[PDB]
Amino acid sequence: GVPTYGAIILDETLENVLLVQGYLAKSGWGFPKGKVNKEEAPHDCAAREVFEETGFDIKDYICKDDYIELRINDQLARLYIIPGIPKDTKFNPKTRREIRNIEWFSIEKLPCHRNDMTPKSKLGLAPNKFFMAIPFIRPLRDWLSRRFG
Repeated sequence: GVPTYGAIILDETLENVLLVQGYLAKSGWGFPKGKVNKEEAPHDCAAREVFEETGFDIKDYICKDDYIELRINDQLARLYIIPGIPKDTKFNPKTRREIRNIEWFSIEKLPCHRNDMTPKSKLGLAPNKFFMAIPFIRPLRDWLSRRFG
């Protein structure tokens, strides 16, 4: 796939993260991110996608070596970690045609896996509105413990 770049924005307490909710196939909650354009650098793509989806500009805050990157089904998604953004920041997407809503969520309350259906003796996973965020949650928590104690 084309790589995607974006951000994990945290508040001043490091307790909350900013998620966005899209439409249709993207109808659940996920970190702001999107596909890189031809010849666009990773940090520029992350700032662009984040400003398109949240109206907040991360460019002055990106730290080149501070990110979580996952390869999911042969596509790479890298999210730059952006701590310390106040909880009272006004966030507004570019177009409501793409983003339904933008909210802070408690990190300790977010799931880091979907639940099975072993109660129903059925294979697979139960739906979860955080499905797009979930893969990053445990790596984030581990990253925060390592890089803040």
